[PDB]
Amino acid sequence: ASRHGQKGTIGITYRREDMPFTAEGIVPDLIINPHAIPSRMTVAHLIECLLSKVAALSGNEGDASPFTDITVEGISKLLREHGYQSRGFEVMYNGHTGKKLMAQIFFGPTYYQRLRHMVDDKIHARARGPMQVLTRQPVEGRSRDGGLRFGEMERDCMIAHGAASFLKERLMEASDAFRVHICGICGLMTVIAKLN
Amino acid sequence: RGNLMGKRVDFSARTVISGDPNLELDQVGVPKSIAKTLTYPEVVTPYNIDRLTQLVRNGPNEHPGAKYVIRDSGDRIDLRYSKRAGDIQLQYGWKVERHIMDNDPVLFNRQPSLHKMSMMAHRVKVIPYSTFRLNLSVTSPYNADFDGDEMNLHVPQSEETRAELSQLCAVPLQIVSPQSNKPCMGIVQDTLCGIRKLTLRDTFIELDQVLNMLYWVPDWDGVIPTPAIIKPKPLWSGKQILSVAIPNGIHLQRFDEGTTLLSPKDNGMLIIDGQIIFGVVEKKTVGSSNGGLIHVVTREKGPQVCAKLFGNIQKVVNFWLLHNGFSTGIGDTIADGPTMREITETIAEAKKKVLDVTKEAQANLLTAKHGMTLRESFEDNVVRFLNEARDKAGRLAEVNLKDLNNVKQMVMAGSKGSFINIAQMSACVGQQSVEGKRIAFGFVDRTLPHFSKDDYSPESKGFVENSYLRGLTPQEFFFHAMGGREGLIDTAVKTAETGYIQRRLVKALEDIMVHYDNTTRNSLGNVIQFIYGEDGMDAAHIEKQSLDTIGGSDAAFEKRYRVDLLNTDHTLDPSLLESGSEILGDLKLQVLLDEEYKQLVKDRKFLREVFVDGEANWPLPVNIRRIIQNAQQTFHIDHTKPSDLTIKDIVLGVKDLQENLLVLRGKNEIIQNAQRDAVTLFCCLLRSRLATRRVLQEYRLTKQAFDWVLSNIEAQFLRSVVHPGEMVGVLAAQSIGEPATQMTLNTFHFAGVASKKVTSGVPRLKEILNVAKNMKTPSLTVY
Amino acid sequence: EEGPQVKIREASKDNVDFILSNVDLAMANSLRRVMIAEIPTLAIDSVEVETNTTVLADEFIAHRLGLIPLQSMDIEQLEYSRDCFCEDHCDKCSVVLTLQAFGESESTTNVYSKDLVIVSNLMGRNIGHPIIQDKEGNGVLICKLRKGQELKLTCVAKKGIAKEHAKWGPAAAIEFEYDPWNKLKHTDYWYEQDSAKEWPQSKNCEYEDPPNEGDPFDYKAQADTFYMNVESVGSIPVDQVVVRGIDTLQKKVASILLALTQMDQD
Amino acid sequence: TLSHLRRTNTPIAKPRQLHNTHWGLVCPAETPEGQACGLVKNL
Amino acid sequence: YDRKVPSPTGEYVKEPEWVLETDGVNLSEVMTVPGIDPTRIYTNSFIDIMEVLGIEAGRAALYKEVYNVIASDGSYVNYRHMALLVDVMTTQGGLTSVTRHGFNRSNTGALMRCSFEETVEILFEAGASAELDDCRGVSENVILGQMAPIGTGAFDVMI
Amino acid sequence: MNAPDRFELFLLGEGESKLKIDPDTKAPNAVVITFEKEDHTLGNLIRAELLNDRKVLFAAYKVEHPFFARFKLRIQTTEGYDPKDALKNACNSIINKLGALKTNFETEWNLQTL
Amino acid sequence: SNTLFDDIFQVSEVDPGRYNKVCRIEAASTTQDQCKLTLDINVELFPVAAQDSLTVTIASSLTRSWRPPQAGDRSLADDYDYVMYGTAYKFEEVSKDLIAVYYSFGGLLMRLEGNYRNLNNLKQENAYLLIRR
Amino acid sequence: FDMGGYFIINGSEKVLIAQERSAGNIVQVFKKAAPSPISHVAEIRSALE
Amino acid sequence: EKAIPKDQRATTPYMTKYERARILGTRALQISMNAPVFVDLEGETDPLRIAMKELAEKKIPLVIRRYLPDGSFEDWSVEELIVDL
Amino acid sequence: TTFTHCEIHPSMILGVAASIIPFPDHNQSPRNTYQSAMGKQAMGVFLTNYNVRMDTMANILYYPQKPLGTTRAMEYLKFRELPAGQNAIVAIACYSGY
Amino acid sequence: MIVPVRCFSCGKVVGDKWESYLNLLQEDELDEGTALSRLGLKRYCCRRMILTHVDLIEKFLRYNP
DNA sequence: CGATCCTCTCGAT
RNA sequence: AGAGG
Ligand SMILES: Nc1ncnc2c1ncn2[C@@H]1O[C@H](COP(=O)(O)OP(=O)(O)OP(=O)(O)O)[C@@H](O)[C@H]1O
Ligand SMILES: [Mg+2]
Ligand SMILES: [Mg+2]
Ligand SMILES: [Zn+2]
Ligand SMILES: [Zn+2]
Ligand SMILES: [Zn+2]
Repeated sequence: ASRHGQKGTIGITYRREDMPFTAEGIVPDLIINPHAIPSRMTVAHLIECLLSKVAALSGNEGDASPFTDITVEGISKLLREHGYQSRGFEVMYNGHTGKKLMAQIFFGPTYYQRLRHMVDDKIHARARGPMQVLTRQPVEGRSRDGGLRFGEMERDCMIAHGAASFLKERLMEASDAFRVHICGICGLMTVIAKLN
Repeated sequence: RGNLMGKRVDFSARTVISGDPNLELDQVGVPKSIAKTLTYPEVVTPYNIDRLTQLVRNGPNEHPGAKYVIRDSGDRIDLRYSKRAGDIQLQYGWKVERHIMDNDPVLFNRQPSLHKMSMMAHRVKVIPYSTFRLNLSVTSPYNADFDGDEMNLHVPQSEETRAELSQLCAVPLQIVSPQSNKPCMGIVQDTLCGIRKLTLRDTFIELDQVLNMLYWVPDWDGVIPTPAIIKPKPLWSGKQILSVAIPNGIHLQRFDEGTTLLSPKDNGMLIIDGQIIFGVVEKKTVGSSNGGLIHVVTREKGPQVCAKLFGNIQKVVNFWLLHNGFSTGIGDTIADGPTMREITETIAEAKKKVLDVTKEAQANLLTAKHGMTLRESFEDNVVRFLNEARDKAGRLAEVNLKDLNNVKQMVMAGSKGSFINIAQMSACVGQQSVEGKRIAFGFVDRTLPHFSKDDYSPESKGFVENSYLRGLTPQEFFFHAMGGREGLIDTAVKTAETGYIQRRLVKALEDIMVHYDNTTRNSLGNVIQFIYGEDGMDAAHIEKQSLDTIGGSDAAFEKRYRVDLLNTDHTLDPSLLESGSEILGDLKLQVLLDEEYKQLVKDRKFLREVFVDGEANWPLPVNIRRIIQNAQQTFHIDHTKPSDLTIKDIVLGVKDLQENLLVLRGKNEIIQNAQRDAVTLFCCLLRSRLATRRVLQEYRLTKQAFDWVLSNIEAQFLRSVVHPGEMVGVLAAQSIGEPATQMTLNTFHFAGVASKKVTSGVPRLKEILNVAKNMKTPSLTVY
Repeated sequence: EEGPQVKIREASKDNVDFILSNVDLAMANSLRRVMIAEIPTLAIDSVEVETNTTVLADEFIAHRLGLIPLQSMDIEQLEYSRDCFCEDHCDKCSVVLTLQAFGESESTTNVYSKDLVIVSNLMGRNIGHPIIQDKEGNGVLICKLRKGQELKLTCVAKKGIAKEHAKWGPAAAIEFEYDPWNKLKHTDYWYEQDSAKEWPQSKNCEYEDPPNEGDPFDYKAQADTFYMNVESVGSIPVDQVVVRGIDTLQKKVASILLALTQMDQD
Repeated sequence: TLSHLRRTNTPIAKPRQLHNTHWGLVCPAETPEGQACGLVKNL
Repeated sequence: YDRKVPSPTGEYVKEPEWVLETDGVNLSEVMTVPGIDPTRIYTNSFIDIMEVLGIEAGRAALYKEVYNVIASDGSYVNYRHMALLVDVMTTQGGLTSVTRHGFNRSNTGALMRCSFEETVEILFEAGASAELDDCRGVSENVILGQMAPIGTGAFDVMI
Repeated sequence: MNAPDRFELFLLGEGESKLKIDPDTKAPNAVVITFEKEDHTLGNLIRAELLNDRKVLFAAYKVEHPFFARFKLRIQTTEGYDPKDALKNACNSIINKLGALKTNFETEWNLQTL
Repeated sequence: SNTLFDDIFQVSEVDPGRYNKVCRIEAASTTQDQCKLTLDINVELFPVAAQDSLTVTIASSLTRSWRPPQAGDRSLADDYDYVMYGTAYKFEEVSKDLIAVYYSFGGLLMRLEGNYRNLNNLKQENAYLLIRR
Repeated sequence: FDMGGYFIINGSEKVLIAQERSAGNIVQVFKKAAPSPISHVAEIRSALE
Repeated sequence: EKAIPKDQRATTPYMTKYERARILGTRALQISMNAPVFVDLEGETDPLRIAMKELAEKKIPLVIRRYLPDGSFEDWSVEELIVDL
Repeated sequence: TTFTHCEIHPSMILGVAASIIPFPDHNQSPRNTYQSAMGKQAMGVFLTNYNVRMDTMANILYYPQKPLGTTRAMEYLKFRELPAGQNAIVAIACYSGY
Repeated sequence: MIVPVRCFSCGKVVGDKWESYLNLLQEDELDEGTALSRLGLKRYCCRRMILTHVDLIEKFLRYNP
């Protein structure tokens, strides 16, 4: 995540060559999508980037303080002084093909954070395992090797589909299921059995 | 509640989800480790014996391999430890718990499961890396973001459990939603953005590219279409190569605004056979739109056929855009110097207008209407002038934005972003509101201690003059923050509310299902409805169609439907009918032309009495327009030649077609009458559409083509009917529930306003569902 | 000489600036990819840690060691251990370096790439001597130690391509530009009021003829003449980055030519 | 850490809303989303 | 309030009319007021319409009101869904609430009414009045771990 | 954890050949060469060279999924021209093009002093 | 066949309108007092100035996959400057015998109006457009 | 860089969370609405520090 | 009993989503359990795909007992039932 | 004009977490609140003695960088002394659509 | 936490320029930007690498065992 | 007498 | 409790 409430998991990794590049031979370490800026209104993210770009070239810190008199204009002024197109943009080439991109890319430094919770600490899978003591159902938690809760919400979801058998199976064959002995007279579970 | 209604289950999966431009819509990327953990009991048949023997040999740690061989007499031979795992000579009847391999059916989900589409059968595609991979166009029904979402997976264990998944819950099956009778999935993000960029008239692609693009479409005839340009460079239009992803027999037509048959602005839509003629492809065409390319392909060509289309469109568009590229910078926020001066003066004049009304109020001259205070009327005026200000300044921004403005580019495609975003980011944030009213006096007679007492000015009561580009002042900041908090709070309120409303609705309608008599009955077998929806039609099979006998002047109505063969001017001439002259003054055929006209006028009234306001467009099964347009193209309709139908053909044809549009089957009184009613509305449409004059002068149909239109209408209608066993109760409960819960949780964005709803809203719907004796706004509207 | 033409403007020990005339984009680009990835180099690919009383983790140290650039001159006469017959590694497929350092001084003791020592018999090959471009003679700073600390370890440097781990890159950045005047109209420059005044014009504008304002667009023109600058990390000299670049690309084409001939029998 | 050390909890008329009076005393941003929203404050 | 009403020429046209919006209810007494159209008079108190005009009108105002939450928000839900709920609430003679009060006290199952609320109190009243569970409802079969008569198990397969 | 070995990018597996030449099912005189353990460094280069052959009707390549080092090249040639040849010729042409370049760069390098 | 129409038109208006490579051109025939024209032109490969004399031809000749031209000895029905391939989409009959045509040259649009364009266009999803000088 | 302010209880670091309450001895008047016999109420929460 | 006669059957002559799904289900269950195939499998190996072919050929010997709310039932042959869908 | 006091600096209305955000004054109200909850889940040097503590879970960034863009408040919160992220070079682009 | 060898983005060896960088600032009394440039650190990815580096090792070393 | 879903962590008696 | 979407 960037410093502006911009959460995102890595979708893919590309090695230097496949990545798009500047005619300086600069390449990104990261690629965020344009479709996460207009609705988010993280305008500061853009200013942050631009400012950090200036900062890296100038070799000075960025005054990202809030009630500053620092403007996009004043920054952009300096970035052009530093020989780059003032509004963050840069001409880039497609790494696969080598051809110039029809679009110029807003590219530069942006402080990004490595957050806790990683795929591998999250992945779980179960197919028969630790069954609960009283309830006789799969246990809770990935650590315990538990079964995932198929809530009422999910039962409802299946009733809507008209998936009668799957629902009975998902609640018997998988998870629970048991075989009791009932009286033809009183109709209760008080039937003693010598199964041999 | 938790051990019987809900349970924890085996054969379950779940992990972080990621997007896949190279996956099929109906597919799910299953990480190899997961594939290796989840099993499926496969009985040993001679059809499989060799594939299974090989799997057993591969073992638990090689992928296409299993764990456990269950023979007859219980006995679980465990492949990971067994001293015999090496050999194993399988016998028929024995089961093999093999790993979940490619193309298996699985039930994939995302919580909250407040929607039939939050649960969908997917085709497995075992993959490397640890995320569950999915096609971007399945994002919406699940309500997924790739910011960390988790998504669960469930494995069917029986052949009949697998059939249920693949024949009922399949992703392609679930394309057309029965909630909004419109389709739930469409082209989103990059693909939506790029499709627009590619469909530009200005967009021209060379051979090298063309060829790559063409090979990229997996169906592809293997035929290079002729370039639009054969002048000093063989150049292809964007529209052209994308039309390769569009299958033949696909007919689509629009007309947006300035759309003529020449659309100089390149708007609307025209797709004949399976090629775009004009109009830029964007959200209206390729989105979740009711009259979109998707609703059309799914209905006309099939669901599997349409699901395949998503893929193709993405494969070309994505590639083209991988090569075009698309960014967004701070640059796309900086609007003109001369434009800023206009925005600035727009705010200035609103601010002075406000000072004036205030000075007028302070002179005890401002006199409120009735029903409200001088103070009450004062605020809403000031509130109005200030919103009007932001909106005007916002449009000033929007208009000044170039065609190259990446934000304008996005809203233009409808890929992401709205007007308000432009407005806020670049021109003016706006007035902040808490509990409806603008920032109140937290401090004594002031909103902050940087202000004097009794200051009702825009800035003091939370009006943010500045844009996110310009920045906000501490006061503006704190006020924005105050209003911002409102959103976060009401999510944490309304979501716990809406969600309860959901379970209640769901429990209250669980057992309502269509029976084997079109009757909607519960567990007790009590009649709730005598026909589902009052028409015994399946919601998925319905779409908004215009009723032409309801609207227009009696003059225009006459011009359109009336045919007097006994009048030389007002009869149909022999240019549009073989029998034309042979029919002037028929008397016997004028008796049929007259009987037709009276039913057409009987409806005109009837419809004006049901749809009192005169609303033409109503959701009805069988899109007649498409059927007509289809026949025209299918039979390559020679608009210059007359025709081969008689008044007797068209009149008794439409007349008999209606006798055969079955919903109920009984030969008795009530049942035949129930059936007669069930169809009333559709028949108006049918008659309004298939009246004599309209068939000949307008559609210019042939006998061959007409006969087919009738058979197509009859068949389509029959398909459009509700299936007994449809769990309409749970369905309705979720169809009302899902929107509620998502009108919040969203919840937000932004801070201005977006209420009514939260506010109107979930408390009202709560009043209604609870049957609140003591309502909050009891109103009486007298006419 | 017949086809593609090279014109070196600038050249140094670790940087070459040139022009690539009479070539297709695909070739220019494919060369740039093969220069980034596909060229083999020598890099530490196994650290065996005897002692580590430094503030740094074992793996954290191992990681840096891998990145340390070392002589890849006679790298074509060292085998990929994968295809060497030895059980594990040997002298024909690997280079064995050693590191022993002990903070003995009261001041902070610095460990440099200069402090690694070859123990493998090189058989007179210019290979695995930690490349030192630093003025003062010390290499890369690997670690630091207090008066107490000790770090005793062994390194096996092996043959490999960047395409497997970035450490194997004889790489560094490659500048790449074609048509500094957008005569090709191969990109649509974003602007507010003026494309020309807003975008800063290239160093390579001097080498080409500026458009012609009121002249027709060259529709038939094909992108040719590529302005390039190849930077060496140090393992292989600059000339060799591009010479081996050309070579290995030429090689994989030849394997694909030879591949066809094998399917040709049966 | 520093942030944890400067936390506030308000157990149970409009307690969640950012009041005017919070100016300069409480952080207007810092607050958890849902449940403890506007009850858990940071100085 | 503007009105879509037909011209003498035949076409529908905007003809603005005077309407009175009231704060408070007394439908009964207001409609008997002269100079008003008592055929058109409306209230958001659908409970009062149910009382003054009868169940069928009550049903209408209830839909009018359900629809109005949904649409006076942005969204569109197909008539039939909202229509089903309104019918369920109605089809009994009066207004049956979507709460433990209304639908949960209804003549339904037993094991199915304890799936919602007051779980033990529903189960005790069952053991007191000696209730017979039909085992028809969805919720019943869910507890029983049997295939319910839903879509797939609605019919019966034979040889 | 569920990631593949980085050598799977350039090392051929169990059995697995570099080129798999399969006849095109659709249009005539066309074929689909699946290049195993390869990227855009080879795909694009062979493709662009094939497009210079004024007897090759169609020539395009795609990399169906990024996880895998493998590409599909489609070739359609004129009647009486085997596409296998069109490729062979293309491959050969590239080696020669590169030959000159090596020789040229080499020449120029020697004339340069630093 | 062969040809299907021929005339010399003189440009009235020239409009880019939010486009760069494309221009919608409005013209009339030098011969027929009624004959109108409307056309989207790739003003980048063939620029059109205000009031230009240009020979407009609509053929149907010189189904089956497109082969790269490769000049060789294969001569197409042109010694023209601008060539396009379209599809018939409507044939709007106006006053008297005033017939207007409708063609899409891959989204680039045509609208030729007149009188004598009878057994000359016959709804054919074919037709090529040719411009001279 | 540590700042303290926490406790170490059975080897674990403990933050004592600042608890919010309404100040006492404060005289506040409330309007009691519609289903109520009393229109307004004047309250005081008297404490002894 | 109750049993509605073959004459007078007001239920859809068209197979429902659910009937198709349960039919294909049950048949795949039998094929998977080494039961006989009544259709010339065109090199087919999947029990559902085989059931699919059997359905198209209408060589599935199963009968849908359609229950009505009164308790009565209408029985229909998988082969007599129209399979549009 | 009738002033009795002046603010020491408005930047001070914020607390520790929000004091970390660059240009919060150019951000949509909630986005600011989000980053506040977020920055508390970010890795890097939590204390110098990390190598010396026996604690359940400890995540430390290999080479943490100080931000190129800083608030003045940060100075007091010792951010550039004990950082949370790295100054990645980031392109905003529609690339492989991954 | 010691000057990384090689710049993440481009790969130019940066693990040798550190002490050198500190002399330029301390002894040579130069400014950051000019000093960065003086070390041949042209690109911004190479610039940030050294500029934003916080060398905590010095602090860790300080601990007595 | 009810007050959304699922998930994951640590570790008090 | 604390946290995630
Ligand atoms: N308390 C909750 N209960 C149920 N579902 C929740 C809850 N909080 C979040 N969600 C679900 O997950 C999503 C969480 O919001 P999320 O961060 O993914 O998306 P967003 O509104 O688009 O904002 P962002 O801009 O950060 O992506 C919701 O939109 C909702 O489906
Ligand atoms: Mg998201
Ligand atoms: Mg999310
Ligand atoms: Zn008994
Ligand atoms: Zn060896
Ligand atoms: Zn670098």
